[PDB]
Amino acid sequence: WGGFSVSNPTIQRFFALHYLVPFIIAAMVIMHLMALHIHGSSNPLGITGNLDRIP
Amino acid sequence: AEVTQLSNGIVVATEHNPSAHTASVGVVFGSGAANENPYNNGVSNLWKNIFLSKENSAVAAKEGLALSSNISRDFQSYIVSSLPGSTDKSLDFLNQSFIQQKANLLSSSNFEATKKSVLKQVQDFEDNDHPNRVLEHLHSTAFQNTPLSLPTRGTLESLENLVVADLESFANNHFLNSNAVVVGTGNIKHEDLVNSIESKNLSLQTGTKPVLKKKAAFLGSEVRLRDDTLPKAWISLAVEGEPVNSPNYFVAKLAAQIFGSYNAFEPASRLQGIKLLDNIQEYQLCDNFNHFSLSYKDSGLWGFSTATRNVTMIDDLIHFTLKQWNRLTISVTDTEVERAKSLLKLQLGQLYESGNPVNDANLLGAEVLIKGSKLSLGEAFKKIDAITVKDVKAWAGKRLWDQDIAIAGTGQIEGLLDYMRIRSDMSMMRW
Ligand code: HEC
Repeated sequence: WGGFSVSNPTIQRFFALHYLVPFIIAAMVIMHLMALHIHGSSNPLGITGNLDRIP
Repeated sequence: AEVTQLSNGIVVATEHNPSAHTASVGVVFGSGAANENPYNNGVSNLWKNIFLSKENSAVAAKEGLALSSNISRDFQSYIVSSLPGSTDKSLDFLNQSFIQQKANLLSSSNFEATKKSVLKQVQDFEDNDHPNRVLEHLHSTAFQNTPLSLPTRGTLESLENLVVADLESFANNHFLNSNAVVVGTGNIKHEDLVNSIESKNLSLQTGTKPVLKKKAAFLGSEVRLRDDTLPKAWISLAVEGEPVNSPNYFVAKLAAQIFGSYNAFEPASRLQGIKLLDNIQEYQLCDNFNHFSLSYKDSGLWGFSTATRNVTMIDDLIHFTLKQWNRLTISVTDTEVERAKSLLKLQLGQLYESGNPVNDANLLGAEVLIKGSKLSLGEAFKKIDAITVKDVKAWAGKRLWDQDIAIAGTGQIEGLLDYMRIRSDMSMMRW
């Protein structure tokens, strides 16, 4: 809170933080994609896709 | 360089060449695989095989004669080679096999021994001759449900179910007179042969015409014969080309010469003046390739064929090649056109004038059957030299730019991308 209760130090740090976090999500989204790229997407049949892929 | 041809009852065509050592005579029919059906497909190949059978072949051999035959899409031909003196004994063997023995060659002991040979033959083809197997399939999908789609050697299924009655049925419908041309090449004179022919009369099924059908049409499509056990990838790709007797028969044939053919192992091949080689040689995209402008009566195929062991870069092979073809519509240079002219003449020469009369016979018969006459080699050169950059550009803008294609391949073709990817490369983005 930065004080006795939710006040001026609270909302101002919350704004600073609201701006920061989205860029951490972006970096996390890149790691998500990196992990997806090593084995590729799955498919509705639940089996391998290696025998018939399209660009 | 003389194209002599006269009609009395039978249309006789000859092309004499003094110094020859030998002479060849025979008949060429205006009907081939493009006249068969999906079910009697392979009849013509069968005929060729009995005409060359051990029995019939031994008869002409005693006489000092040699046999040769070739089945194509639009035509068929039976030829007997001999010395310049026995130019008459060939005419006896020709008539003896097409009238007298048109029932002796078809015995139940000959036909069965022959059928067993074409079956091991066509089978062997499909099991090992990959490049031709692919080119054959290219015609198969490009012209599907239409005449040109039928393979010349016939299918193993229509073959093993073919009977003697079918041979006769086909023979009685296409081996007619109005659909024939007696050819004579080697050294013998036009007036020398025409006499020995107008001597023996008899028409044998005159006035009869072969059946008609539906015109051949091109269809953008593909057939993929994946086989991961083969050590290479063989692919053929093409657009609808030009038919024989087309205003652009030559522009097209010239356009193919620009990219020509290549063999990565022959040092001189690597040095050719083809821009495409700068792109494919860096990572060695293929062992070889060869362009072509195949022409037939109703249609044709313009494209190339290639074989490669670089199975992880096939998309680059196809991409670079198709980018080069884009140029024919927008940036082909004068010197590229000129380099082509020279090289086209050289190859067209070596074909129309080799030291083998049998090739001359086929070419002569085939041409006279479609356009009632043969175009002299010198007459061709005049047309070839007349081609401007503007001609190539107008042709490509009609046949190559943003046009459907046909594909076919076998072997390790996992790397050959989808149709729409290849299809998209038939053009370029612009403002
Ligand atoms: C709790 C799970 C979870 C969350 C939340 C998540 N993902 Fe995914 N994502 C997956 C899984 C698992 C796959 C693999 C899907 C498959 O192939 O079956 C996937 C696949 C993908 C794909 C491939 C295409 C698809 O939709 O299957 C993309 C793109 C992707 N995620 C983007 C994102 C982005 C952007 C966010 C959010 C900012 C996100 N994901 C959040 C689980 C998640």
